[PDB]
Amino acid sequence: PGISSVIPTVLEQSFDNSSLISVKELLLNKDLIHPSILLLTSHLAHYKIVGSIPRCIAMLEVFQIVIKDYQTPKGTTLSRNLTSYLSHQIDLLKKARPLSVTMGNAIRWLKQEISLIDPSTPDKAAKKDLCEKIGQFAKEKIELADQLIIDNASTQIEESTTIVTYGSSKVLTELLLHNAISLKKNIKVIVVDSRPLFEGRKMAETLRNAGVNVMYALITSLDTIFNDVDYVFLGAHSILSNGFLYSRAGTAMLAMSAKRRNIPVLVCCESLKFSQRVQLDSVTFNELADPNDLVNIDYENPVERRGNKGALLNQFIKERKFEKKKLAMENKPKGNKIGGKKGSEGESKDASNEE
Amino acid sequence: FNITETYLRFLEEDTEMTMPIAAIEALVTLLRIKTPETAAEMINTIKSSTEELIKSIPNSVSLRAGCDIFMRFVLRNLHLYGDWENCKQHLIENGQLFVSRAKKSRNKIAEIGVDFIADDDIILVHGYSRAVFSLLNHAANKFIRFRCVVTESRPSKQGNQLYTLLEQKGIPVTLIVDSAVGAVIDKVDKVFVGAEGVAESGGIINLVGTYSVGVLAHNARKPFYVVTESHKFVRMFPLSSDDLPMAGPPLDFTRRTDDLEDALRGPTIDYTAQEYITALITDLGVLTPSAVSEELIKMWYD
Amino acid sequence: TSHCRFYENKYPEIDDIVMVNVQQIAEMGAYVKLLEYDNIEGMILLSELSRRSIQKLIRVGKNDVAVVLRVDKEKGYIDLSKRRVSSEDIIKCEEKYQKSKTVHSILRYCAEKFQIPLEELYKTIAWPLSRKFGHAYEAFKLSIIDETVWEGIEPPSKDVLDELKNYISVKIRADVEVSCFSYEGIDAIKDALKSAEDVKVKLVAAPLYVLTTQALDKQKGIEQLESAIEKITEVITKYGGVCNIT
Repeated sequence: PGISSVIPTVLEQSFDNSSLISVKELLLNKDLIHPSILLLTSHLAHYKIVGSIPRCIAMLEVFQIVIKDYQTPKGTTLSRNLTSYLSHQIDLLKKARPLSVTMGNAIRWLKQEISLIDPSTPDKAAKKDLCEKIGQFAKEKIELADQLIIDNASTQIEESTTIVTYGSSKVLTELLLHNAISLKKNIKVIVVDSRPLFEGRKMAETLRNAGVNVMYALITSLDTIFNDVDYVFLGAHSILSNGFLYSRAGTAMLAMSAKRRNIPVLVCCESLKFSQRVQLDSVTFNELADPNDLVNIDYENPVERRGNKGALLNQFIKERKFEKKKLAMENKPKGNKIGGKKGSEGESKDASNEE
Repeated sequence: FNITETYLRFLEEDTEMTMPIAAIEALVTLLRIKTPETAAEMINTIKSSTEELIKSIPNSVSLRAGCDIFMRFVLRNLHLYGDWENCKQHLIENGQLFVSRAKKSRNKIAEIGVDFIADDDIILVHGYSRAVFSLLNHAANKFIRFRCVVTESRPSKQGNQLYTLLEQKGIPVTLIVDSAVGAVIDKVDKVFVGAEGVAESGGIINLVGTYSVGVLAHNARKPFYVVTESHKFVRMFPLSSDDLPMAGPPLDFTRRTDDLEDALRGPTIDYTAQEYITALITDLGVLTPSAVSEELIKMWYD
Repeated sequence: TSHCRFYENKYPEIDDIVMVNVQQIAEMGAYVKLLEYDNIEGMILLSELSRRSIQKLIRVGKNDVAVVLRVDKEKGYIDLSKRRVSSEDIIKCEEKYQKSKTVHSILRYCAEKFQIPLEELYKTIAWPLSRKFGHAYEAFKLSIIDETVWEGIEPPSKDVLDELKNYISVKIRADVEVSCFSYEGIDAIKDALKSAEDVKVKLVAAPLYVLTTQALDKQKGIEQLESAIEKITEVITKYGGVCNIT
């Protein structure tokens, strides 16, 4: 049937709208669930690597796997309780970690597919062609697009470079790696990290795994960092109806700093990620998570010290809250790199009705 | 046969037909000799010619824009799936036709879209384009009490030339220095611009001092405008605040020389951002807000 | 290494069909390589490439059909189209392409082994095969069934031919654990040997007999191995011994 109630720590006062709670440790559920979905949910909940790009891919893969494993019942047709199952899966996902814009898109696509071949077919002929189709789609709208983006970036660099970076943008990692290896330029990389999830550290590790010339710093440590240095790059999650940068955490401040210190910024985007849901603030709907993302005392992740802090529910009058997804200022990031090479983010929905 | 030769042909005269149109005409002439039926013998050769032209450029931008537009037009042409002859003929016709169109576009610009200077709104102008001058000369026959302000042009004294073109209409004018550009933003109403191209980013690819002007306009909130015949949407992106496809050096720190030699490599081309066009005057309707980008998208279907 | 034309004629004509494998796209059309009529690159246009998303499907490496429009049989400028090709003809074109590929495969190992050029081999093959029989693959098949096409011209290389034949001609593993407790046994073994090959026989150990069964088209190997087993069983029941099969 499921589990509700019993939530950790104080609920504060402001930003009280989104799901942030729940099944972290499992105790009794419904009895026909394929466990791969559950496993994925468990992973996503306690993930410290994922950042917009790969989640959707993973979801797609999972769906493919499900399809491959799918057995059509001896009684009812190929989609009778399948829809119910899907709904349940969605509910589980939401309970674990919210459906992103890419996830929504994927769901839409799935629904479309369901409509396309209506109930009349057997088993090993329909799903044979479905799986292949979906694979082809994946190959098309994703990997090739990424490749295109990479190649656009390749030309975008001219002569002599010194750069500052942020975010677990898989594409950006690929980009920088490409710069390092198969372009052999004078590519300097400076890394900025973040407390909620360690993306910067991962990026640094990846750089090391190539042997890159790397400086490393954080959100605050910037005022000295510019004392030659030109380029700045970011990795957005999604763009709405407005053209505003509805992405992850520590971007906006950095962007502002860059704007102030003379040389502009460039972000990269994908031609599926755009939405018709409309918002202009952080408060409307955000990735909100458990305050356990702020317990550790610096340096690394698994250390656990009995130093000064380590309580929340017993702390009378104390409101410890943090945000994961932000909404960056529209006019600030200049260049955007999508499927049609280059353009101003004043486009907003130029590809939305184009579909 | 050469496009270069054709380009050379017009210089002393000109001052009438849009450059991008002359280039297009030349291209058409080059084409209609060596059989435009086949797509194997032709398109590749055209591309090669364009590349050659690009290589041969001294300091000119819009040629590329013209040629890509032409290419796009050609591509559009053979979608009717009828026959090779008729379509070819149509294509051939559409070169001189295109040239003819430019004048009509200019006319449209100078009779509908000239209501931006009316109540003696004093005009601070820089960037010599034909369209801007055409509209100003066409508004001199209406006598709407117009006044001109000229920021000095110094690549090699185009300013003098400009001041000589406004003396044939008989209208009070004044010389302005681009160091005292902070000094007078008061009595002059608005800042109007001629240029060399409009970017995929949105902003303007221009001349010897423009970004500063833009900045000052922004500071003063007295709106900043760009006026042209519409076919300068080149596939180019000025991602930085000091980078473009440039003909000369980008700020060349010359060595410790002696008798006043290496100096005058002063930036004769500059650019300002997308949040600067309060309006853009184009013949395809008065459209601006994200218009160029939209057009580009329509062209490349992306 | 892969060079020169596949058929008798170099450049294609009007109406005749080709197969394209696109490398890079989006500028004028596509100036790319082919797998039916020569590996020398021709050109398609970005106009008869849209019939009914377009920048996503084809791109790199993926198999697509083309029909030859306008050929300049003088210097070398070739026009191609994707839109004109009918859905019924597409399958036929694909089949043709497949056949061509198979032919090329047939004449590649040969080129490698004797360490000689491929073009010369092609020349020597495609006269009693590509003109008189139909295509080359079918002719080869006919030859393999009953030799009647190779006897047109004298062979300058026979080892290559032999190799090809061998390639045209799969081993399946079988172990029969022979645990005879018999009076007369060697004779029985000999008899077994004499009725099993009529296949590849090897011996390493005294009670272990190693046999690898030849298969015609994969799934016919169960029909012969079983027969062999049966024969073996027949062999030792009369004398006074036993055979164990895994």
